[PDB]
Amino acid sequence: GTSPTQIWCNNSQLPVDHILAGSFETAMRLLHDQVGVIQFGPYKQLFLQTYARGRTTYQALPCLPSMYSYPNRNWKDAGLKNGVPAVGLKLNDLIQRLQLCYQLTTVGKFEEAVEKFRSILLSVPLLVVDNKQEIAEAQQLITICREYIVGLCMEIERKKLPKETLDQQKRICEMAAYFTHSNLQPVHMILVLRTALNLFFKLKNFKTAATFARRLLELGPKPEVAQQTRKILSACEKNPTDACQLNYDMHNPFDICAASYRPIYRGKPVEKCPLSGACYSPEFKGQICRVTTVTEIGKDVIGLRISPLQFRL
Amino acid sequence: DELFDVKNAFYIGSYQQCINEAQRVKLSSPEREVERDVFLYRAYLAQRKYGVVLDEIKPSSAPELQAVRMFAEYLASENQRDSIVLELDREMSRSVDVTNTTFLLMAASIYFHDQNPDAALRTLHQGDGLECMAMTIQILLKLDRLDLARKELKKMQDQDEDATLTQLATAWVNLAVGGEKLQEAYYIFQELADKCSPTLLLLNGQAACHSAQGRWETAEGVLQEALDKDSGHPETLINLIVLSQHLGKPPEVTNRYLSQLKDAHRAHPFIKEYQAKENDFDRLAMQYAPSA
Repeated sequence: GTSPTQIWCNNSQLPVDHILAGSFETAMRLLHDQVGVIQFGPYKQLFLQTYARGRTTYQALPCLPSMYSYPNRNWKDAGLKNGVPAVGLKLNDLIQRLQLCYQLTTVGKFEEAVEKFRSILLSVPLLVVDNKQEIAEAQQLITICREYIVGLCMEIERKKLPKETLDQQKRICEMAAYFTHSNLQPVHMILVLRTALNLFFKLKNFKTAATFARRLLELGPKPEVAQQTRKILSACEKNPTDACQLNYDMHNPFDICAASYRPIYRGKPVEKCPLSGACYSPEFKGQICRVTTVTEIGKDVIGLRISPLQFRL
Repeated sequence: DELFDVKNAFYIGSYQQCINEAQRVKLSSPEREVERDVFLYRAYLAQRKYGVVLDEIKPSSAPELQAVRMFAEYLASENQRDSIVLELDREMSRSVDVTNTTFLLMAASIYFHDQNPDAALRTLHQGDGLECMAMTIQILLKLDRLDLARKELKKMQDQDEDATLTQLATAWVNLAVGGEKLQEAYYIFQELADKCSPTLLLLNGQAACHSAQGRWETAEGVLQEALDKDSGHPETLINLIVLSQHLGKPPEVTNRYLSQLKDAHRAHPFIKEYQAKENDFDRLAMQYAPSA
């Protein structure tokens, strides 16, 4: 007859369903078309893990091979024909993990934070989502992950680059400033602003520093920080002026190149990761996304398909 | 039936109980004595004490025992298997004897492992016994032809509704059916455990029923109890891995059970499949991966 796993495959477009089924090739294809995922290698743990949960086992008779049971999320209604695998991974689970990521960011554990963030980001396509808004949250969740990943990754590099040349220093300040734009939560956003302010201050680009200081204050950082910020701000006011011109436009909209960590203003051509939304300069197109690590930058895709609602007829 | 307890203990899954009782029972008949020995060894096979069966059953033993021993060697020696099947094929074709039910069951069992469902089913077709019917249904379920399975079940159902063997069979069909049926399967497993005794087999069956339905948490107790009795029990560990993920246990937990399974039985087909999946995944990765 037809195996239950096969039934699941026939029944659902969702990639997780196929993984549960054990149909890797099918699942990979779905991930490849719906999302960009060219490089499956980072996926392997997720697949096996997901795969393991798919079916239960019980023994009909002794000394014979054990039987397998396939749980269905719609067990009641599903007949033999319309079964679909039980869930097992949910949006809330992913959201919960996010806090741990936040914690690591605050501590300065950025490298570890990236891993947790990326782990969640990759996991999003696995989900089966019940309602339309819930789908939006998933998309939003992914966005948050890339934002941190690119931002944190940019930060790690900035620290690495050499301080010695003036040009080198200008580069650092620029990158620090770029971080400012990243959409993080206020606790983190404050932290980055704090950093940028100092770099700009030493740079003697006081005018720009003043703007950062004001933005920081609005956030409402702890009192000690706020006081320090006010102190710096007043100093900046004495000589509001930027000594050097930097390749940074606070006002102009940006898009940080995930690879280059260079600004891409407004309209200027950009290539984006189908999955993450990470942005890259046109040169990168066709390459593996640094943020996602699985995806192809240039790839056009159907789009994430977490819920059956997405399919319409 | 004098043997009733011994056999019943066997089907439920409490092998040791079967063995103990088998010894206590008195022969009272050359026929019965043979049946008793058959179950006694069958129990040892369940236990995986192959050596016991191979050593004790000797050529002089009754043909029924010989069949059991045949199965034992098949399980025990991987190398021997092709040779055994070949001989089995020869014996099956070159010899009519239907009467030996034990032979049919053992032979069918070998075919089943051989993954020659047709042959096993073919053999079972000849056998009249109630057990033969139960085995037949099980094979049909694996075949995923629930419909055929249902027919056999009723067939046995007419003969003996109350028999535990029949009840187990119904539960199986039941579990396959899905839906409201699942609850029915759950009760039968529960009732058996209550009456006879919770066996690892029975506990997992109950767990499977609960898991089929959403009730992951309810499943926890049965698996936990089963695990306590026997770590390394294949069905239990597998169920635990599945259960753990639904519960939201830490990923390490799922991994731990999986590793534990490997320790208990490197060979276990679940493990092999897992490995197989890993292999093709790597294979697939190369397919998608960019060239360099």
